[PDB]
Amino acid sequence: ARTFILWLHGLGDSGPANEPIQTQFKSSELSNASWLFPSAPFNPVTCNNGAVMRSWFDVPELPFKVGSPIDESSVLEAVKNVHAIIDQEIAEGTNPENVFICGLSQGGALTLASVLLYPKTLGGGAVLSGWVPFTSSIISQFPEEAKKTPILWSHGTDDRMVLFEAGQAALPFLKEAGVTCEFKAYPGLGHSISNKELKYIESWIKRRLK
Repeated sequence: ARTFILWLHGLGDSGPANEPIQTQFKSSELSNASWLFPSAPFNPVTCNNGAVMRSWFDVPELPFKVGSPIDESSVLEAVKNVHAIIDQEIAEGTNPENVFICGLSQGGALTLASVLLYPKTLGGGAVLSGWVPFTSSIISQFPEEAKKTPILWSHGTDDRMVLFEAGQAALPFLKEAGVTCEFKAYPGLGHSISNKELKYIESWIKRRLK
């Protein structure tokens, strides 16, 4: 069956820069999968004093701590673009439970928002070193089926760009929302992707495909 993996890059990065990630998923189950690595528009970014770069949504403050300010309206605009991608792939014949959304840092925050607001259950959302980009006021708007999408959250314990504490803060948020989240901490890892972290995501996607 057709598998679709949408990967969302982090702040200032691009889709093509991250496309080689797919070569790290060498299993026969995942080499069949269709990948998409979109690029965020060029936007001013508040944490960089308005400097323009590829950015999914405005980031008021980086490093991101528990309690850091967020721009909820801007995240919700970015979710619309992600949802258009997902809608198209499903309409073209892909089973929603074969759709996986992954992302790093800003892209992980967007992954979380996009999955939890999508009207259908998806295969899963993999957050790498992200943060929760809205407050608990949004939970009432999570569609019924979205709460059944599993989340795998990966975070380095030594991350000082998006504090590990901010990644841990997603867990009581997801529990309040009724969402199942596996949290995988990576000791000594900072704000980057490790191969062992990607290998675990692959195993998790394979298990979800069942």
